[PDB]
Amino acid sequence: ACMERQLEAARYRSDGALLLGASSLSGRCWAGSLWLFKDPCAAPNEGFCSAGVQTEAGVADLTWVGERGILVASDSGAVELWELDENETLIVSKFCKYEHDDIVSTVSVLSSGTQAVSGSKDICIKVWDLAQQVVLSSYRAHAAQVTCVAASPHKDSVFLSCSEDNRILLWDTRCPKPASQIGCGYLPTSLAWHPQQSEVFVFGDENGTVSLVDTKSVLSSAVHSQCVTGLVFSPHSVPFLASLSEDCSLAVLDSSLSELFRSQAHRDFVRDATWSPLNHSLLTTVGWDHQVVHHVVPT
Amino acid sequence: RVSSGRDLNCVPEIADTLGAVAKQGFDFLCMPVFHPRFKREFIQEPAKNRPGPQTRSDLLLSGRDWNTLIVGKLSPWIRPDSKVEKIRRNSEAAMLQELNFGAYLGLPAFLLPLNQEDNTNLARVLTNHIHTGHHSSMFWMRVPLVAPEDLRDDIIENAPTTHTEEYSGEEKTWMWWHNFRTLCDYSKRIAVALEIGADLPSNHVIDRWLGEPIKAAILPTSIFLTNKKGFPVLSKMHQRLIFRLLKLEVQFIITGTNHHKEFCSYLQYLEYLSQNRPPPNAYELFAKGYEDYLQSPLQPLMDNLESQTYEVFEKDPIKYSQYQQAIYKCLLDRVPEEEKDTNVQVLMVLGAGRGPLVNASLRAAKQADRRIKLYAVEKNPNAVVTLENWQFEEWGSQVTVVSSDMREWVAPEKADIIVSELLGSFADNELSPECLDGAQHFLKDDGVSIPGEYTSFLAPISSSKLYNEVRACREKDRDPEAQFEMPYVVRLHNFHQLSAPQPCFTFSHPNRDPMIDNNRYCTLEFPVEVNTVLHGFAGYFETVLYQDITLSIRPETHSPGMFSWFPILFPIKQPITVREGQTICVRFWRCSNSKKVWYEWAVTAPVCSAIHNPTGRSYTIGL
Ligand SMILES: CSC[C@H]1O[C@@H](n2cnc3c(N)ncnc32)[C@H](O)[C@@H]1O
Ligand SMILES: Cc1cc(N)nc2cccnc12
Ligand SMILES: [Cl-]
Ligand SMILES: [Cl-]
Ligand SMILES: [Cl-]
Repeated sequence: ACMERQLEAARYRSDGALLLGASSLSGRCWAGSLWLFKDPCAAPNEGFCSAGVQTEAGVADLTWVGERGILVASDSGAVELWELDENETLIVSKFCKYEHDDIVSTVSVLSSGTQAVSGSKDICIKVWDLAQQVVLSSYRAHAAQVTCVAASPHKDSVFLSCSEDNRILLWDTRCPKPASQIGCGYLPTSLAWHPQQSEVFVFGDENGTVSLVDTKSVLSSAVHSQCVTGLVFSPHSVPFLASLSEDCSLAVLDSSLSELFRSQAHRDFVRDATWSPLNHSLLTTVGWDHQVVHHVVPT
Repeated sequence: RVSSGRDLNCVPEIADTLGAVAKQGFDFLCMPVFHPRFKREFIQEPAKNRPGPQTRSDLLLSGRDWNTLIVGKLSPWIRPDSKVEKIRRNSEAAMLQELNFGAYLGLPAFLLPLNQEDNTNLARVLTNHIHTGHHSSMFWMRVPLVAPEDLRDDIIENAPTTHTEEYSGEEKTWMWWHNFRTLCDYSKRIAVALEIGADLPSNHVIDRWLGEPIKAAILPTSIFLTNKKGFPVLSKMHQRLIFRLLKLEVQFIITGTNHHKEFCSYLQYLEYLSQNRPPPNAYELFAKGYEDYLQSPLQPLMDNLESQTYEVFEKDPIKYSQYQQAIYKCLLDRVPEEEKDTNVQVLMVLGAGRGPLVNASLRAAKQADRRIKLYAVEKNPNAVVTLENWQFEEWGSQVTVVSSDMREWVAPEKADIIVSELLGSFADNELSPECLDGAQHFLKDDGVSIPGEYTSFLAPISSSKLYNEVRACREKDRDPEAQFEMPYVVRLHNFHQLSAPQPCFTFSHPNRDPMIDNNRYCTLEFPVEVNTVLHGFAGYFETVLYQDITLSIRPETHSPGMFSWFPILFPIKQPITVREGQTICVRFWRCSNSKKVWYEWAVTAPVCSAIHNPTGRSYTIGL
């Protein structure tokens, strides 16, 4: 019946239906859930949803895997693949593999779409094969909790990672030594690749700074007052950067990281943001106040 | 049976989670008291005004379950030594909140990580929780043998793992702990939950934790090798460590997900290792209970020992067959076979107690085929009642009992042999030298004394545990550091011998000498090969009863199955850092006036201590 207070993830698929992940971070029962909304404006209301399911444990992160695949990062230590049935009403579990030793915090699908990478509090990073349902490779590069992992959009063997050990690692699994350390400082908290420019990404730190980085070779702005939790570029040709935080604020930003929009409608931590593929000025956010806010960005 | 808990970071139904864990065979569960990811704000609006409940109800479990079964864990996001002021301030409030909630619940212990160098503000906030309210909760510092940084996969191209042995560097996690507990003023409530990794470090790194208050050992499922059949096991080197931890009777925590079978299998293995070890030997069976238990050393001269104290002495028949043999050998060397009928020897047990040595002398004479005359000199008049009842009932006129002090006794005749057992754990700590000097006048000019000689040994040790136990003996109505200026008999157990025992004081009987002076001053230099912390000096002894017959509690030359004597401990007030390669130089004095005898001592290198027990101010031995 009821959807859990703390909304963690929110992502639009190609057609414009909205995926919502959530968990109970208090009360008697600490479990998670997955929810599809074919009317986005209807979220978060449980009665007016297309599909829904209960997971046994919480939901730290998730992502889409194509059009009907939902890859989930749980507290249990398992990476889960849920799929929709042939008419998109039920959400069935394909696999649930307990391979990390602590809360699986972050997850991201690689360019191919047949593999994905996960990061956990156990400090380990693992590359998954989604067909064979097994871990191909396991890397203990970091010296502290894996905060965020972000797949390279176009290069299937590349990805970023960041951690509480202060490292940002630019991966490339074609090397015998894949990880590579990147400088500019406070701990990295969020990661986002630039969609057009293959050589560029941005990172947000725990102090509320967002900074622009080229892989070869550095502008930066103090955007938020607290930790930058998530970073999602818009689907425009010249894309805007949406930045989240634990200050319960949202800012959309331009190329040079100057401030265009500001939203303080959120009363608790802003956990995810996701741009509508149909209407590029429309941006959707979620948070622990249970709000699903839809902003009109002045583009 | 091994006490064993389960460590989880994901609890949906605390009811079901517990029951599952209890059905698996785990004594207890380590779990989060709040949500690991439920980060909270205590300053900035709107987040500070978040509608509760902030966590689960205490009503979900019974008081008994909270008190016995649940071990709280600090929320992983709580980082009070963060570089960011806001995170620091939030974490301080978050930490107190969590710890205060664990106190409210009555949890037996609460877990906290030591995963970086500077944990100064963590220590501060914890110290404050400890001086706020009145609660008995233990605190278990999760700290690894080897830091994750030092066991990371060598897979960063531009940040390679150095392939150079760094001796002190490999021990850094000990220093993380040392600085934390030093900052928190050596609280008895702050113990170690030592976390083990898949590859163990060098022995000196593990040995560093000897002496430390390890209340738990955490074993991640990932460290377990798989065998042919499919069960989890550990490498022969890990087992050695487990058997060492099993002696410390630590509680074994199992962390991480089931990579293997049951979970009982991980637990069942620990049981299998525990069942199959070398069993408790006859010394260690007697000593079970007294492990690192401090006792005042006995003074049977100044005090009158109890009937049971004498009974304890008598449960070591090995010791008395050694006394029997030494007397037996001596009789033959004095009385030649042709003289055996004519020549009756005068034996004098000096300090006879309830006459175990009296019987050993009667039996030695029977086995030697030589005739003897006995005298049983005992100062204690309560023990004399025991003798005189043995003496009326069995011994008869052969044994003469003498209720007197051996130093006072006007003897009717001189002795061929004076037998005695006036030796403490430090040999001369019961004042046998002074006693036998007074008895020396009634030895024949060619007389033997059994024992003929005794020597005390000393060795520097490291036990932050035993340091803490001595520290807890502060008493009303005396010097607040008196407890550090006095010896303790104790079965030393969780400790580290930092150097081989060297001899300290020696006495020979009879003391053929003009100006008999029993005071001493000995300087020892102990070569130390490890990085460590000196907290005191263990004391042992050795005695030559007669010729090759010996008694010894010196560990390397220990007399077989002799549980009666335990080692002695001379603590120091302030622990001393000792680097690998440095020399511990200790000084020991034996001192005396007409009325009392005592030890003074001092460490002079690598740094000077104060002179301990000057003028017997805190400790004396009554003449
Ligand atoms: C077996 S413990 C040694 C025994 O020696 C006795 N003892 C110690 N000092 C003297 C002494 N000066 N004279 C006689 N007996 C002594 C004690 O009462 C104790 O029973
Ligand atoms: C057997 C015995 C004799 C003695 N004189 N002192 C002792 C101190 C400790 C244990 N045993 C002792
Ligand atoms: Cl913990
Ligand atoms: Cl005591
Ligand atoms: Cl005095």
